[PDB]
Amino acid sequence: KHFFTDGANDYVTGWENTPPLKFPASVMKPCDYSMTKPIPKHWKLRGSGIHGPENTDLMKLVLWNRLKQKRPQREVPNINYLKDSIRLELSVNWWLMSCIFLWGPWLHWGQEYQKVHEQPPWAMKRIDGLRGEGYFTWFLE
Amino acid sequence: SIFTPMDWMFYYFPNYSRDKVALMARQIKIHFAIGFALVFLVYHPPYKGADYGNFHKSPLYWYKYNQLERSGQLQENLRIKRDWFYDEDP
Amino acid sequence: DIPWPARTDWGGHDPATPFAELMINTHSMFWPVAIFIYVSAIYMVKK
Amino acid sequence: ARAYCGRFAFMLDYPKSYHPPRKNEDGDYVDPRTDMLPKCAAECSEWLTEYNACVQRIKMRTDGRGNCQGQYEEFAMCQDHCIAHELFHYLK
Amino acid sequence: GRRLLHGNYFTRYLFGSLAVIWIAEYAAACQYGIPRHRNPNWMWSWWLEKQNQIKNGEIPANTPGYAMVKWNNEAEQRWLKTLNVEAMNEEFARRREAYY
Amino acid sequence: ESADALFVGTLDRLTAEHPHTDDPRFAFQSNQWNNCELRFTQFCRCTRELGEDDPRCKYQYYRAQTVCHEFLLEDWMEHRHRGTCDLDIMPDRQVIHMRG
Amino acid sequence: FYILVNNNKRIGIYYIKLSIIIGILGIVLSYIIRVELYNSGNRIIKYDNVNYYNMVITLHGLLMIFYIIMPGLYGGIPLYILPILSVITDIVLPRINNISIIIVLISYIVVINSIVIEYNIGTGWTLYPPLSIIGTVIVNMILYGLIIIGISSIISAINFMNILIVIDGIIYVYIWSIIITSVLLIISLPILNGILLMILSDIYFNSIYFILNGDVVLYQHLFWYFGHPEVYILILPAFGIISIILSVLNNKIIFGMKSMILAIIMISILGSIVWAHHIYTVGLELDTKIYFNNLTLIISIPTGNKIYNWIILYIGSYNILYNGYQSLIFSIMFIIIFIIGGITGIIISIDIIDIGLHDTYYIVSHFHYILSIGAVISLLAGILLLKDIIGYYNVIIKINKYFGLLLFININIIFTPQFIIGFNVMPRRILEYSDNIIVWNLISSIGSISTILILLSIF
Amino acid sequence: PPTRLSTPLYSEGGAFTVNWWRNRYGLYSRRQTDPMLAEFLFRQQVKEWFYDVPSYNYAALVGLALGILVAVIWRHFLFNPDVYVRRQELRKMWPDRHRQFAYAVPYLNPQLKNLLLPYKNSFIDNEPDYADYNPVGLRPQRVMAIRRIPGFFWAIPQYFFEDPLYTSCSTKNMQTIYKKLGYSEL
Amino acid sequence: HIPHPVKYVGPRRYGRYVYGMNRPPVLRQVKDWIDWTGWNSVFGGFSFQVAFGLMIVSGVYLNNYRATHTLYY
Ligand SMILES: CCCCCCCCCCCCCCCCCC(=O)OC[C@H](COP(=O)([O-])OCC(O)COP(=O)([O-])OC[C@@H](COC(=O)CCCCCCCCCCCCCCCCC)OC(=O)CCCCCCCCCCCCCCCCC)OC(=O)CCCCCCCCCCCCCCCCC
Ligand SMILES: CCCCCCCCCCCCCCCCCC(=O)OC[C@H](COP(=O)([O-])OCC(O)COP(=O)([O-])OC[C@@H](COC(=O)CCCCCCCCCCCCCCCCC)OC(=O)CCCCCCCCCCCCCCCCC)OC(=O)CCCCCCCCCCCCCCCCC
Ligand SMILES: CCCCCCCCCCCCCCCCCC(=O)OC[C@H](COP(=O)([O-])OCC(O)COP(=O)([O-])OC[C@@H](COC(=O)CCCCCCCCCCCCCCCCC)OC(=O)CCCCCCCCCCCCCCCCC)OC(=O)CCCCCCCCCCCCCCCCC
Ligand SMILES: CCCCCCCCCCCCCCCCCC(=O)OC[C@H](COP(=O)([O-])OCC(O)COP(=O)([O-])OC[C@@H](COC(=O)CCCCCCCCCCCCCCCCC)OC(=O)CCCCCCCCCCCCCCCCC)OC(=O)CCCCCCCCCCCCCCCCC
Ligand code: HEA
Ligand code: HEA
Ligand SMILES: CCCCCCCC/C=C\CCCCCCCC(=O)OC[C@H](COP(=O)(O)OCCN)OC(=O)CCCCCCC/C=C/CCCCCCCC
Ligand SMILES: CCCCCCCC/C=C\CCCCCCCC(=O)O[C@H](COC(=O)CCCCCCC/C=C/CCCCCCCC)COP(=O)(O)OCCN
Ligand SMILES: [O-][O-]
Ligand SMILES: [Cu+2]
Ligand SMILES: [K+]
Repeated sequence: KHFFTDGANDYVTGWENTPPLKFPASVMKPCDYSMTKPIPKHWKLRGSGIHGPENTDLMKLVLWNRLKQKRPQREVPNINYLKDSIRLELSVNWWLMSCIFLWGPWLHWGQEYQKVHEQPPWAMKRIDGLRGEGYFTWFLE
Repeated sequence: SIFTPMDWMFYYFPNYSRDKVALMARQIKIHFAIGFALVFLVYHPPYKGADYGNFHKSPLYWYKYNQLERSGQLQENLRIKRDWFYDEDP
Repeated sequence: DIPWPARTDWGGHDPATPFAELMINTHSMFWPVAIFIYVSAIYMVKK
Repeated sequence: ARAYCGRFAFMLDYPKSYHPPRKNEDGDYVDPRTDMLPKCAAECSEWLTEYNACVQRIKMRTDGRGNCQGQYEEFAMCQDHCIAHELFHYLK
Repeated sequence: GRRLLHGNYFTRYLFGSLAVIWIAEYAAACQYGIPRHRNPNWMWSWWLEKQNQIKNGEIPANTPGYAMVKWNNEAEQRWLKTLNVEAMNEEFARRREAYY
Repeated sequence: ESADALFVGTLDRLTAEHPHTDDPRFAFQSNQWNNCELRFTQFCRCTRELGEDDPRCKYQYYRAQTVCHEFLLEDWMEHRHRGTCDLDIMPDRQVIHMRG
Repeated sequence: FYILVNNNKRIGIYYIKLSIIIGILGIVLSYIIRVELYNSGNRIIKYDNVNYYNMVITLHGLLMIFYIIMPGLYGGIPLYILPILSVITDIVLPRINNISIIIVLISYIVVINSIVIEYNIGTGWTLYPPLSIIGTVIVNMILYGLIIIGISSIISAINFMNILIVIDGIIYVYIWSIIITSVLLIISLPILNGILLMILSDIYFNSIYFILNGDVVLYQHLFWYFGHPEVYILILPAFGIISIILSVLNNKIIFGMKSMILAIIMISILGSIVWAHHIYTVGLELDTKIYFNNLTLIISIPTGNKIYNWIILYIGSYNILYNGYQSLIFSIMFIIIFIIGGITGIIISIDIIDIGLHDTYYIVSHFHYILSIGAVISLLAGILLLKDIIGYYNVIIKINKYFGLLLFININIIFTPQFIIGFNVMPRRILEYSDNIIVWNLISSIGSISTILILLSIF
Repeated sequence: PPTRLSTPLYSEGGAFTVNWWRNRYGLYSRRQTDPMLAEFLFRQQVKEWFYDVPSYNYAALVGLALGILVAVIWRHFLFNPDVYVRRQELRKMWPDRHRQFAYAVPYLNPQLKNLLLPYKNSFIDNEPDYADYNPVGLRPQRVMAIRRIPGFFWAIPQYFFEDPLYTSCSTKNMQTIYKKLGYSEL
Repeated sequence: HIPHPVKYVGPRRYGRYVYGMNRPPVLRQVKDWIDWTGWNSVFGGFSFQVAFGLMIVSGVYLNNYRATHTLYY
């Protein structure tokens, strides 16, 4: 996509909130400790407890987001992604084709008819004696 | 909801108001329709509302009307008190 | 008709048309509401 | 077989009150319908303009052929529908 | 890859808005009873009659409108001094012969 | 001699019999500029068909004066006399349909 | 350095300093008016020089709005504390911040130079054509100032909007007020620039938009489409300051924070679609007038919620704390004064009442109570609250009950009579008047001379 | 409002829901850098704004104002005679614009005008029915209302039959007084 | 965004170009290309002109031919 969004289309830094699905959960997992079982009372707080790099998953997320930036080969996306990346380009190109091969022929035909009959082929002929082409977009009359 | 404290809506209709984001959208949509309807159903309709012979007379109207009708006040009230400009100078 | 000295003329004065009376009555109709809004709010401006 | 189709009274908009007919300078009551004719004509202006156009078109005919009855009937039907809604309010 | 707008938003809200505008207009016309027949002509009755006369051949072809009125402005008086409809028709007739 | 005769025939007649009242076509708006232009155009067309001396067109001018201020009429009447009043240009010499 | 500084806090001080300097000229212009209106007949302006009076009122209005109050409330305080209220260090766009204050000064110099060099004529601060486009070159110069001022306003609005990207804390109510004001500028300024260009086109490029067959009312729509959002752009920053002062000086959490925030947002949305209550007397369509009148009244609903939320902030505060501080008094005075100005605004919102009160001194008093008292007092209150942070001294304003009382009494003397004069009736933008309005005009004039004397006591 | 991230938030299907809002809230956010932190900030915003009872009052107001705003804009284009979008009538002189004139009379007689005009007597004290009669017929004949406008009109009696002077000030009585003197026709 | 598979079901490779031998018919190739690159761009790009062209050219019958045969005066 063209526009940059911190959340989804973050191509400036390449940050991703979650790791790839390729890795097994044992190797790396999304940073979610909402389901942690209650801490036993006899356990004592050693670390800060503050959300941050002390948590293993967050540390691995930060590490991966820096070390993923060098890779031997491209990670080829599917054709759906490639289509979306240039959706506007392809559609503008087809719009140009439509102008040349659809609009052009009937616009040329109307002018030729107008030459002979004084008004476009899609207009009611006048009987009021006024001269000239008259309107073009009939449905806006 | 119209003229309704939403705390009452939360309390008496928990399941309906379970999704607050959706609830907020309905609040906007419902009041948008009312405003739209007022213009095109109350104001716009042409050639309507001119039946002045059908003025609504509520029960309070008749209670006061009958009370004055029973006495002479209604006749006295409706009487034209003055229909001449100048008083006669003695 | 014409201004006169040291006159409050609150809401207007000396109407000569039915519409002129309407303008004065409209202001007088809302004037007590304005007082209610002011008094009710100001009474609570305190510690 | 019968004169009218029956309906609920709420469907029938019978006049709630009676307004007496206006009185002429001579002292004779003027027909409520005639007083309402100008108003109902205005409410049917669209059809009236179509009838008015027909009159001008047939006027500019060398031949004597031409009528505007079709447009007039549409205007008349519209005007009478307007009269029906309010006329009985002025009639005892 | 996360989407913010409707998947087909551009076409949806352009054609959709145009459709709603068109349908609303038709409804408005029905409620007010506006005539919907299109006339591309001026409605001046006297002028339309003169144009019909030209078509019938009662009035010579290419005759100007100011040549047919009962009141002429100064500019039209200037043009009437140099107007020769008979000569104009002959010139057009000559052109047709040359073309054919 | 009909109650609705004013509306019948034309909407024009309404203010012809009641010159100082609102015209049905422009009653909805306080601004009466368009009303003045219609009245002036009607006067211009009357003279073309009937001529200035006709009492009908004399009254049509009076109707225009009922809604047109004199400073407007003096300017517009000057243009009409010269032949540059866009309202009074003969239909066959209009350029509205030309070049689009 | 002094001109090269990019520090936002320094630039905030410059905005406050410049507004005071320009304020003197605005006060002088205001003083010229009330001296002339002391009694019927010329007093300090010759009858042959009536054109000067029209320039005085035109500049008084323009300078006070665009050069004094708007920089003070939207440029001065925000540039000082807004990056502090946010957890960020400095403003996002430092270089843009520097050029904005310099642009304001240059436009001021252009305006005052035009007074000295050009012929002095006036067309009101609203610059209604065709009068504005048949004037002399002073009108051309004033247009350049406004366009130049518009550049500074828009770039400053862009600067504040970027705080959303970098803010590292919570968006406080004050921050919301500045953000929404920026949004109003972004949407309203380009419309103003477009119509102002059309005024220049007629003045300087032989355009014919404002002659016959060209609707002059076209200007009024486009101008007021920016005009009314401007008055809401002036006041919304004042609302933010009052919220901070009341909460801080009473040790009470702001009640209904989200209601306050939504009220500000609602006002902006409504304020953008009610501009035509300035055009009631031009002859708009019946349905159009009903719409604007109905929507104009609705603006009171969100504005009322803020008033009540402010009141409960002051209620119940500890008695031991001294309540005579000037900042607290000004904040409380704002609620009392704003209610007066707003209520009179609702009265003149009714279009039929407005028919009698348009272009009268009742409208003058309406917007003076809101701006000349309310906005100034809010700006004063905010500066006083930040006296320790800003660090200015050599004035006696922090604890001065005489200044607060005298200011309140005398400003009310100036503008309360102007409500009465409105029904009498006295038109606005007028130098001479009938002899029977002298008493009320004389009382207001005595009020004006008294207020100026009070200002000398602060030093 | 749950306080534990383990407890899910109920969401409905549609275009304005909790799930719909979650997907788009953090699109431009630099602070939602991981699931735990993202959910915490998302629920923080939802709790602060959507669970605030007074906030719903403003939602109603914006809906009403926008609904009126859209209706008035649309009505002008559809029905106002003076507003032109099609060009057929603009290519003719004023007297020939027959189709446009069809809008005039119906646009002149909206329902609300008929309903509320009879209530002029709540404002005018003398001759409140001075403009009621109009023989032309562009509008209905007006009849004065029998009750005061509801609301703030405590100055006048609740019903006009309670006012001893109401009938004496009617346009009919004043016309009688002045006709008796030959002063004026009305 | 709703994840979904790739809808292209045509041939994925024609083989090495050898002087244009053993390759599909031209019309089939055009169809495959648009399938490969997506019909959504084609419909979106052509939609505007098709709508405008049909509306204008429909007047040849709707506005011109019908009007001549349908004028009650
Ligand atoms: C009838 C036949 C004739 C028709 C003629 C039509 C004429 C149209 C004229 C248009 C002129 C051109 C304008 C656009 C130029 C750029 C085009 C471009 O690059 O497009 C492709 C490209 C596609 O992006 P992509 O990321 O590749 O998307 C991939 C997919 O499409 C999928 O993407 P996705 O869905 O996943 O989302 C990603 C993308 C999706 O976004 C886009 O792609 C945008 C596409 C827009 C195309 C234009 C369509 C028309 C829009 C009309 C909007 C009307 C606003 C309301 C007006 C009210 C009036 C009363 O997001 C962004 O890019 C974010 C951009 C930043 C948006 C900022 C918006 C600020 C204003 C917000 C509203 C303010 C009012 C609030 C009111 C309520 C208050 C309570 O678009 C961009 O990247 C453009 C973004 C930068 C320009 C944004 C301009 C914003 C202007 C805001 C004005 C606000 C004014 C408010 C006041 C108004 C009343 C006073
Ligand atoms: C017995 C009696 C029998 C009688 C039988 C009578 C038979 C009658 C037959 C009538 C048939 C009626 C059919 C009606 C149903 C239609 C069903 C249908 O398919 O509807 C949907 C269909 C298509 O909608 P869709 O399904 O949403 O489209 C699918 C898309 O693929 C969605 O996918 P997407 O969203 O991915 O699409 C691509 C999209 C993806 O988007 C992106 O990539 C993201 C960014 C988007 C934002 C872009 C921002 C700006 C971009 C900047 C670049 C600009 C480049 C160009 C620059 C130009 C510079 C000059 O990008 C774009 O599309 C936009 C970019 C492409 C270039 C844009 C060019 C400018 C467009 C705006 C101006 C348009 C006006 C131009 C006017 C001419 C020139 C002035 O809609 C229509 O076709 C409209 C309906 C039209 C109805 C007309 C009815 C009246 C005419 C009747 C004619 C026959 C009458 C004959 C007489 C009969 C008498 C009896
Ligand atoms: C392809 C073709 C090629 C063609 C090639 C042709 C080339 C043509 C070239 C065209 C460009 C020429 C100009 C180039 C500029 C270069 C800038 C640069 O790089 O400078 C480095 C250079 C560095 O200087 P330095 O060599 O290191 O030495 C500096 C010092 O050593 C110590 O450093 P410092 O920076 O601290 O010292 C500067 C400062 C230090 O002095 C002070 O700051 C004094 C202490 C403050 C006292 C309180 C002042 C009032 C409070 C103001 C609060 C707001 C301040 C806003 C920020 C400052 C705005 C200026 O003093 C000044 O510069 C004057 C300050 C003026 C402050 C004005 C405040 C408002 C006055 C209100 C007047 C009210 C009465 C109305 C009537 C009169 C209207 C004019 O910049 C400066 O420091 C000097 C800038 C001087 C240029 C200023 C030009 C202003 C023009 C105004 C418009 C006048 C037009 C109308 C005339 C009407 C007359 C009545
Ligand atoms: C049939 C059609 C269907 C169409 C469907 C279309 C679907 C579209 C889906 C759109 C989904 C949007 C998703 C994104 C949500 C926003 C997220 C966001 O901004 O992230 C922060 C993001 C920064 O990332 P961050 O680090 O996460 O931020 C942390 C916070 O700063 C730290 O703050 P905190 O943590 O303390 O608080 C968090 C939050 C605190 O704030 C919130 O959470 C606000 C939540 C409510 C937002 C409004 C949602 C919509 C409500 C319903 C409205 C319906 C109206 C219906 C009308 C219908 C009429 C027909 O902060 C923010 O949101 C900050 C940004 C606020 C910007 C506001 C700008 C003014 C707009 C007006 C306000 C909304 C009023 C709504 C109506 C009120 C009356 C009921 O912001 C930016 O990137 C800032 C960019 C600034 C660009 C400014 C220039 C843009 C161009 C301006 C053009 C003119 C605009 C005219 C506007 C007129 C307004 C009246
Ligand atoms: C900061 C400046 C400011 C502010 C906030 C306002 C706020 C308002 N203004 Fe004002 N206004 C001006 C500055 C301002 N105005 C100026 C400068 C002019 C003249 C421009 C010129 O002509 O040169 C002007 C002109 C002006 C006019 C006349 C325009 C004309 O015809 O010339 C009107 C008419 O309604 C008006 C209305 C309002 C309203 C309804 C509000 C509302 O925002 C007020 C709402 C506030 C309250 C109502 C009080 C608080 C609420 C309560 C106490 C409880 C609820 C109350 C009720 C329901 C009644 N303003
Ligand atoms: C912010 C805007 C503002 C301010 C402060 C004032 C302040 C004052 N104004 Fe006003 N005035 C307008 C904006 C303002 N005015 C506008 C927009 C018009 C309409 C213009 C037009 O007609 O076109 C107008 C019109 C106007 C007129 C009508 C002119 C006419 O129609 O003929 C009069 C008449 O007396 C007047 C008087 C005053 C007086 C006596 C003061 C003050 O003296 C009141 C008391 C104030 C003080 C004694 C000074 C206090 C100090 C400051 C205000 C500066 C503070 C600075 C900082 C804190 C940085 N003003
Ligand atoms: C501004 C003129 C531009 C001309 C552009 C020409 C191209 C046309 C296509 C693009 C523009 C869309 C309009 C198409 C209209 C098609 C049908 C048509 O001709 O309608 C004409 C008809 C009136 O024409 P007349 O008959 O001459 O007038 C009668 C008395 N008033 O026009 C209309 O009513 C439609 C015009 C307005 C359409 C736009 C929508 C209107 C409502 C806008 C509401 C805005 C507020 C916010 C909305 C929020 C929505 C989520
Ligand atoms: C890609 C982004 C594109 C964005 C484009 C945005 C376009 C709009 C920008 C703002 C300008 C609005 C257009 C100006 C409308 C002026 C209309 C006007 O003045 O008409 C009035 C009548 O208008 C009305 O009835 C008033 C309607 C109010 C229109 C307001 C439109 C703009 C509102 C913008 C507000 C900010 C955005 C809000 C968004 C949603 C908030 C929840 C005049 O009437 P009369 O003189 O009596 O004439 C009638 C017939 N002779
Ligand atoms: O402007 O209020
Ligand atoms: Cu305003
Ligand atoms: K004087």
